[PDB]
Amino acid sequence: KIEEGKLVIWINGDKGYNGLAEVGKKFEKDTGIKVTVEHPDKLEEKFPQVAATGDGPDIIFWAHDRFGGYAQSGLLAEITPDKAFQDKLYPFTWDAVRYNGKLIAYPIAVEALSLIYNKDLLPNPPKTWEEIPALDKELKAKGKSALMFNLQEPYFTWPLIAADGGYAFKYENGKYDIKDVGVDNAGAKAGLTFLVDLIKNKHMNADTDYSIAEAAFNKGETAMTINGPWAWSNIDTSKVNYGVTVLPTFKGQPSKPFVGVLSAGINAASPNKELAKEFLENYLLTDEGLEAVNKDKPLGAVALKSYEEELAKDPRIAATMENAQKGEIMPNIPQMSAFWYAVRTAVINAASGRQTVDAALAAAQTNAAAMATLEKLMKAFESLKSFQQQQQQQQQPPPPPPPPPPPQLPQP
Amino acid sequence: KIEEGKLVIWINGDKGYNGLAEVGKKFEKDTGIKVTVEHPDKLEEKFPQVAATGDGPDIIFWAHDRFGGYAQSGLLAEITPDKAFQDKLYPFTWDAVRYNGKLIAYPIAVEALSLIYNKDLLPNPPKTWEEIPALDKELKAKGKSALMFNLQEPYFTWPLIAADGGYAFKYENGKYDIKDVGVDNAGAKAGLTFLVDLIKNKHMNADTDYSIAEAAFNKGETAMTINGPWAWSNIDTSKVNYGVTVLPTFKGQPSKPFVGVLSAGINAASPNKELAKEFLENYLLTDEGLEAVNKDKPLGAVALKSYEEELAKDPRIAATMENAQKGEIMPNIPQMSAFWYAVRTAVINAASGRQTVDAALAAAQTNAAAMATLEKLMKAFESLKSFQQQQQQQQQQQQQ
Amino acid sequence: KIEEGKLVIWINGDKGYNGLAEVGKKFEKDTGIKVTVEHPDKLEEKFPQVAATGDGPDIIFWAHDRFGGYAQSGLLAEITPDKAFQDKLYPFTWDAVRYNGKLIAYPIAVEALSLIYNKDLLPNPPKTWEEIPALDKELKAKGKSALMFNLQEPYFTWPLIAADGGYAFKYENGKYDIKDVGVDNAGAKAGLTFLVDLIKNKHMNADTDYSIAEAAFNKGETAMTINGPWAWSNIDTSKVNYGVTVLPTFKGQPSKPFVGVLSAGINAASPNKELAKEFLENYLLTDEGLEAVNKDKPLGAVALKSYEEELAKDPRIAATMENAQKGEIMPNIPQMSAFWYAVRTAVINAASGRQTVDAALAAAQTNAAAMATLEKLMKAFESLKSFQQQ
Ligand SMILES: [Ca+2]
Ligand SMILES: [Ca+2]
Ligand SMILES: [Ca+2]
Ligand SMILES: [Ca+2]
Ligand SMILES: [Ca+2]
Ligand SMILES: [Ca+2]
Ligand SMILES: [Zn+2]
Ligand SMILES: [Zn+2]
Ligand SMILES: [Zn+2]
Ligand SMILES: [Zn+2]
Ligand SMILES: [Zn+2]
Ligand SMILES: [Zn+2]
Repeated sequence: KIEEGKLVIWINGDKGYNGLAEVGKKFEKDTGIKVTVEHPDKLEEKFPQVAATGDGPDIIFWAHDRFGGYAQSGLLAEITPDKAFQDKLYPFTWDAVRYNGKLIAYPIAVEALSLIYNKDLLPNPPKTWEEIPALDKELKAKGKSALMFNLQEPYFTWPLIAADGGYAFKYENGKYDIKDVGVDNAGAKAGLTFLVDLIKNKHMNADTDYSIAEAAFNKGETAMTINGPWAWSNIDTSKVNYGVTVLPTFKGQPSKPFVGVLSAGINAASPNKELAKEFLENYLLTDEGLEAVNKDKPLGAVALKSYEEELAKDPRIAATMENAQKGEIMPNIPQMSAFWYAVRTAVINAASGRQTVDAALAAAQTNAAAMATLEKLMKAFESLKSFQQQQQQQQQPPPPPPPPPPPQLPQP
Repeated sequence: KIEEGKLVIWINGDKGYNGLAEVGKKFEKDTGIKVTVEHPDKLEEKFPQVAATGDGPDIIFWAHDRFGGYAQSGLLAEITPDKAFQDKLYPFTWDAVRYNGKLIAYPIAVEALSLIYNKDLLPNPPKTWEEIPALDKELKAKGKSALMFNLQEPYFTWPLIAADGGYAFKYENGKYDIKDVGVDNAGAKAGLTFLVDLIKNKHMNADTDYSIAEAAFNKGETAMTINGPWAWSNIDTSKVNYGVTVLPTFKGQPSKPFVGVLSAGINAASPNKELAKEFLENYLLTDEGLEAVNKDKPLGAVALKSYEEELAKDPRIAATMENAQKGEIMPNIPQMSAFWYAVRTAVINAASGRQTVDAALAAAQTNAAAMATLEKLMKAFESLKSFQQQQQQQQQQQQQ
Repeated sequence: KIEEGKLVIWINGDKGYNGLAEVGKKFEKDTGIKVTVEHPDKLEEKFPQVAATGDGPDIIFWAHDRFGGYAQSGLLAEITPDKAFQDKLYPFTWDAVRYNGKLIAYPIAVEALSLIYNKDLLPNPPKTWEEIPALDKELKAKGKSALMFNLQEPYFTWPLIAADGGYAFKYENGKYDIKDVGVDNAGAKAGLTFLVDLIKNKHMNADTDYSIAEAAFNKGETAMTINGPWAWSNIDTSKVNYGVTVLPTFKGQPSKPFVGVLSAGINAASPNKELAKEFLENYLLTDEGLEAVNKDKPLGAVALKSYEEELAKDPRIAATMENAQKGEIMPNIPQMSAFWYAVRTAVINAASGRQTVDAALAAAQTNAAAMATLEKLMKAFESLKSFQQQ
């Protein structure tokens, strides 16, 4: 059982669930139908469990990439807008919501890293990456630095690498290319080279993590950081005089950061397929639907053009969206996890001297590719161990030289 | 014994081997050549060991699907009939015996599932699936259900899943796009959904199997069942007045049942290749040859067009042919082993509430691909270890 | 080590590093840039350890076959000899030094198996495989056999199996289609059928390894052997009147040896990529350059035309080049190892009578396309669980 004649929605408790419920109210008052919004724990964990017995929420709200696996398990119902409607959203957000060519979620809001500079010690920010070292001569010479951001994690380093032509997978004709990794090429190489050069030239540090990186900007210690929206509130506290903007060009190229997208999926097991659509198209994805949620907890930049323009009047929001256009969507496939991991150790070793640029990046391509094949066999092993006859664990691994065979046979 | 100079044939007990032994006789007149016929045991299991070391029969009769295995391993000789012999048989039986384009065996009998119904409870078969819920009440109102058959096995339940777009792997060119599985499409989805309803609406029981369903039908308890021509003999015995017909359409579409073709192949090792060809092409696949084998043990439909027409005079045989002319030829590849269990699972989850249709069905495809490539890599690794110690124990140790 | 404004070269201990060293002495004269030839142990093992931290020599000498792996690990630089200079080397050698479009090395020398025959027993060697049974029972009449060579290793047997149509992987674009394995076809089937026929008519023995074969020939027991230029020095010592010639044809088709190439590669981490190529293009890959190296030890046949034509005045060397020209350049890809032992097993079972040609030949294909991706999963385990954690 799910509902029937009523809507039950799921959204992460950290979001504007209060503001959303009031749209469910405007909706009960317009159609006479009850909207119950819920905020459970590990819902992104619980969902695939219950949705799979035919249960859970009618609608679900989450970052888009987690949906790849949902839509894969066949958990999301394919959605049905007219062309006239899709024209109301920045068209690239539509890219964030398709799988084997099928649209599977409504895209709510948009996340991306931007460039954050302390307006006090840097009134004008660098328009390109290549200025930053030479500018360090200035700032290091008043006992300050020019830039500091997390180096322990690829998500942060990736906008530079990708800039010159680097890329995860070839998204092309509404479809990803799982052989075409693009992390070995010309652009990724020069990208990671620059990044390592700075850590050799001593413009940066390789044990720079999150705690370490964030602090320094918050204490007017470095002029710039790279980070996304989720970070604002803490700079706000610090009292540090700040601004937010486009990412500096590298080799005349825009930096290409990874875009995450809040999305609204419809449970494939929902009786109320028609109502939910109705709620999302006609009530939520409206200026007052979004302005509503946004009031409870701000959304970053929004998907709806109309409301983006009204919201864009924040220089900080303006940047977030501008960068998010200049960026690449983040893939919702299985393969993505392996990539992350391989590129982590790529940059760890390259920046630690451990390995050269040209070699480590090539390793990530081949080292991360050998895992995608390994990950599906691991799922094949547990399915042949399952039955083969929400706790819940979980023998797990490891494998090696195990079986097994099959059964017997019928006949007569 | 590498055969040599004479013809030895393998084949199975459940077949008319004496009627074939009689074809070995007639042949022996005009060439003088002696055809022995052995009906050994698990000769789908002996043949790959005997013919590993150049031995076994010159020829083997078995179902086509097993031959892709033989054929793959390199065990069967590519055969060469001309244009003119080829048109003696339903061209569709030909794609049943191609491996990577090469014709590789001889087509004999054709096997498909059929609609089997009690003319006494029900005078008239439904051309349609949609109307089965309706029929059930008419019948259950007189202490009788409309339709019962094995729900546990995917091979029985496949035809409705297949009906509207479903397929194991895609065929395009005498070859099988193994990356083109289609149990996730809407067709499969629709068909599975429909069956699942029939179960939840108590028009059917999920614990229904071959035993129960064959029995219920044979005790005049359910107006209909789905079975193949193997079970015809029990229904005669039941003294139930049965008839057999084409399977019901779904969404206007014919049911798509898995086809099996009885097939004869030539040991890639056989010294007697020219011999065997003349025997089958000129003595067996003649109206009289099949007759003999059939008069011994019946064959169901046969690929030989002209004796096939004489057999359609039995209405039951006529519909086995109709059911199969519309069916999905059963694949002979490795990823078929895989595909069965994945579907066996999905269908059972879907029938039990365990999972939803879209889900249960959006797994097998992923599980089969992973289960197949798992099967192909683990047993090659096992064959690597097997012949590694078989070449070191008696060969490397032999020196002791 | 690691380098910086001077050159350092590695090349295996058993080669003309002295000639090579004395080219350094010439180069250093017109430049003032010191070259250093070192030949450390297991250098094909160590180089990928140290090229991987931005270290090792500036330039590396080893057979093209191991360079696949280096380039694939991003370890060597791309090389850009202009079109005029590629023209100086035999065109087909350039194929041995290309990896996914990229030119990754300079060919030097060429190696391949050849027919070595005893002149005293065999004034004139056969052009044909098929007449060897004739030849053998002509010879068994004087207690001598026609041919003995290494049957336990595919490298030696392949040239026959390949002769009528076999191939490892398909090549037709500086790229090796690895789903296209050609060990399952008519050519190779028959090519194996014949070899196996020889063995079961006693016209040849099943257990013939390398030594048995070297001995048999080196003590004039057998008229012919198949071997490469490495065997030569011992048939000098064995004092046998001997000839190195073209391999016999089969079903009218050139026998197809596997071709190996000594190649010179630049560390992608090398700070002197310019000099490196100036050295190689203007000092080493010149008559005098090779002449010198070739003097310390013979290179065999050489990838450079002009000086190749000088060495081809020696019939043995010329026959190496012609066999080389009719053979299969060796795949440098990873699926090549997987190729090897599978064909090693195919033969050993077909030749043992344990399996038919067709069964064994098809079984190798299952192993070739399975052990190749199993090695990819091997790297997915070790080089991940180790450096990953932990
Ligand atoms: Ca609840
Ligand atoms: Ca087994
Ligand atoms: Ca069955
Ligand atoms: Ca017998
Ligand atoms: Ca008749
Ligand atoms: Ca040194
Ligand atoms: Zn909560
Ligand atoms: Zn600097
Ligand atoms: Zn307003
Ligand atoms: Zn009903
Ligand atoms: Zn040494
Ligand atoms: Zn003979």
